[PDB]
Amino acid sequence: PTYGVGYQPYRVVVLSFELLHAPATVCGPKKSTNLVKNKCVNFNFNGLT
Amino acid sequence: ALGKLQDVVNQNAQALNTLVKQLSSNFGAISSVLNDILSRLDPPEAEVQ
Amino acid sequence: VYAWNRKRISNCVADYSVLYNSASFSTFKCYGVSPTKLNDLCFTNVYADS
Repeated sequence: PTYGVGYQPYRVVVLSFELLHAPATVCGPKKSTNLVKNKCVNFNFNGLT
Repeated sequence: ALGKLQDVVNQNAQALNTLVKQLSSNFGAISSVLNDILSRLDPPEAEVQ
Repeated sequence: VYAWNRKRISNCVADYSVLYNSASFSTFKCYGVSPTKLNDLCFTNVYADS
């Protein structure tokens, strides 16, 4: 506890995202809307806006 | 025999194809798709790419 | 650190604004993506290395 800040312990977490050509399995708090076809719509398929 | 005419069309299509493929070049940016840079980076960082 | 513990995360929905809102983290940086835009952005897998 008496060590300096540069020497004091620090917990470090690194989040690395892997986005391959596979079905995305981690998403955010976004609801899913009913599909609309044959119209000029703004689509977002698991991040592929 | 129709080489003189076929070649003109070929050249035009070649130009179009080259121009289109130029869209996939990174040009030094992180991604070749504007939507990716917009959706992933903040405008202050997005504008750099 | 020599035995950094990695957890694979998949098949789950998690928010990301909560961590950014919590100021308990002295350092909070991102590379290749923005934390704010990170909320609405799916991924195939996540690795949490602690």
